[PDB]
Parts: sequence; C-alpha cells; structure tokens
Amino acid sequence: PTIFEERHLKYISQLGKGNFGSVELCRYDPLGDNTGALVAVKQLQHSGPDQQRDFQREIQILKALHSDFIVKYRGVSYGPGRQSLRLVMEYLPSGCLRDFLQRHRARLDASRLLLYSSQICKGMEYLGSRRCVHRDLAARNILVESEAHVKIADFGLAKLLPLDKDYYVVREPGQSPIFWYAPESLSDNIFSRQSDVWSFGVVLYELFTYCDKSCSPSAEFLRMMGVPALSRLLELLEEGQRLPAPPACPAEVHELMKLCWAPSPQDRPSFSALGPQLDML
Ligand SMILES: CC(C)(C)c1nc2c3ccc(F)cc3c3c(=O)[nH]ccc3c2[nH]1
Repeated sequence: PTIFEERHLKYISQLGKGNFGSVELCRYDPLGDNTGALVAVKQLQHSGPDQQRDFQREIQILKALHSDFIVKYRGVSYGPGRQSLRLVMEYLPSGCLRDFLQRHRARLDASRLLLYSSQICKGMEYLGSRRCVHRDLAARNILVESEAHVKIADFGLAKLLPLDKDYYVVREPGQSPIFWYAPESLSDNIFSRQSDVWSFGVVLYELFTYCDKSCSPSAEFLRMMGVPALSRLLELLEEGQRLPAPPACPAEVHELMKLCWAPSPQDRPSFSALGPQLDML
C-alpha cells in the first residue's frame, strides 16, 4: 500500500524544485486509462551519495509525521536495492502559500491570515514535539489544501535532535535565501526549534504582506542594507533593525513578529506559547 510501482507512476508536470530535488505531478494509474489518483512525487534531480542520504532521512522523517498541518506521506517507490527512488505524497493542487497569497490577496482578510498562522504554528508545535527542526520554513514551503487549510511541506533540510541536545550545527553555510535565517544560524550555523521560531516570524511577515514581492523579506532587507551581504545582514540584525510592520498590519501581529525575532533564541516564545495568542487574535 505504501509501496508504489514505478511503471504505474505516470509523469504529468513539474510542481517545484530545490535543494537537489524535484517534485512532479504524477498520476498513479495502474489501469492505464488516465483515471487513477493524482500524487506529488519527489526525487533527486540527479544521483549523488550525500543527497541520497539526505533524501532517505527526509522520507524517514515525513513517514513518521501524522498531522492535519503537515503534508501527507503516501509511500515510496524503489530503485535497485532498498535504495529509495521516489517519495510519494498527497497532491495539493492549490500549491504553495506564497503563490496562493499573491493570487488571492484581494479575497483573503486578516482573520484568514490569522487562521493560516495558527495552523502553521500548530504544525510547528507538533514538529517540535517530534524533536524535528525544519530549517527551511517560508511561505514558498507551505502548501494550501483549501482556502481555509494550509500544511507544512519541504522536509528536505529537516533534522532530528538527539535526546540530549536541543540544537545542531551544520558544517557548511546554507543555500536558502538568507533573509529567513536566525542570527545564530547566520553567524555560527546553529539551528534549533528556536531558529524555526525566528523563521516563523518571517512567515508571519510574509502572510501579512501577502508575499508581495516589493516589500518581501529580500527586497526590504536589501533596501535597508547599505562587506558581504550576509555580514551586512548580520550587522543589521545585531544592531536591532528588523523588517518594518507590513502595510495595514494589526499592531498585535507585528508585536508577535518582534518577539519571534528576539536576538537570543532562549528569549523567543515557544510555538506552544504563540498558538493560543494567535487563536485569541
Ligand atoms: C519544492 C517544494 C519542496 C517546496 C514543493 N513544492 C510543492 C508543490 C508545489 C506546487 C503544487 F501544486 C504542489 C506541491 C506539492 C504537493 O502537492 N505535495 C507535496 C509536496 C509539494 C511541493 N513541494
């Protein structure tokens, strides 16, 4: 049931890509008549041992996650051995939240944005409870199930925290747009559930700008900046500068963003603390 046969997965189109992987829309069509169910199918773009190890980890993480706010694992297809070839997931045709917000901005009010914020927060609370650090939380990595329901996706950079250690250090600097990283990630490559909280603050920013490109984290931080861009961004953050409140943003929401962006990770609120506050608003 959770093993999909290669010959039955029929290629339709590209959905996305990033971090050495692609996600394709396929029909799982064992009858061959174009009547089968649609699925979203992730694979490496090309072979590589480091990326294969990371891919198997992604599969193992997602398979063990069971939440209305996390994209559903369906199964896998295999290459040669037990070598995983594809990760099969539910297909959410509304696509990523970034795209959805841009398209439907004139239809989604502040209550809707708060609903999405609450749902994302609940998914992240759950992730934290599984000792999972996502590391790449952004609107482009969140999917839309319906106009009243979003789900976190993109577990390709996620890591599980050992039982005796609440952070991890990466050896190389990351390769995602720098404007979602916490200061400690920028300076020391440290990631934690608390750096996910920082990124969630940027996600709240994105929600309340409807992912408008002109005031996006990149556009606005670059404009505020004026050494290497990473060192410049780090300086800016260490001085206390932050993204400005989005146009028409409710003050209470902006205040929560600022808490998420506390300089020190131990001073940021937990997702468990943020949830009830979002629900209140
Ligand atoms: C590249 C990235 C990992 C963010 C990703 N993009 C998508 C995606 C994009 C458009 C769309 F209509 C659907 C999806 C999608 C999906 O439907 N399921 C699972 C992952 C996934 C996805 N995963």
